[PDB]
Amino acid sequence: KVFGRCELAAAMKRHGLDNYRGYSLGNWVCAAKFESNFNTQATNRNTDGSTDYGILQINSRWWCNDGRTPGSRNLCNIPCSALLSSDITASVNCAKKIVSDGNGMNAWVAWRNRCKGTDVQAWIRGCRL
Ligand SMILES: [Au+]
Ligand SMILES: [Au+]
Ligand SMILES: [Au+]
Ligand code: NA
Repeated sequence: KVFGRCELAAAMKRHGLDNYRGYSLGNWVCAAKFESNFNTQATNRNTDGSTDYGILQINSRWWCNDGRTPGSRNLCNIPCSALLSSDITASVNCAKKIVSDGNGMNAWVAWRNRCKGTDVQAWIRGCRL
């Protein structure tokens, strides 16, 4: 599923991300944009052999089991395949654990480089929420 901007903002808002650990909805939507281009099916291999999965590009090194990332954790207790659903529940619920980690949204390289300290509110303007 490739979500529209306001469509993802609404779905993220429902699943409890709006100002979750202090990050406004616009951060999460900006994060999704630059991580996955709003595509629930997005996969990208990292240089270390791990893979990032789904709309928020959750990494196999720590958070999910994909059965080809040796010596890695599954801190969200899920198959990485669950993160590629058109239903974002699992991605959202695993992102909540990630962002609570104590590094906050800095764990998303695209958020830090492209969203952090920008006008993230632009990512929800004109959306009904
Ligand atoms: Au959720
Ligand atoms: Au994020
Ligand atoms: Au959803
Ligand atoms: Na893993």
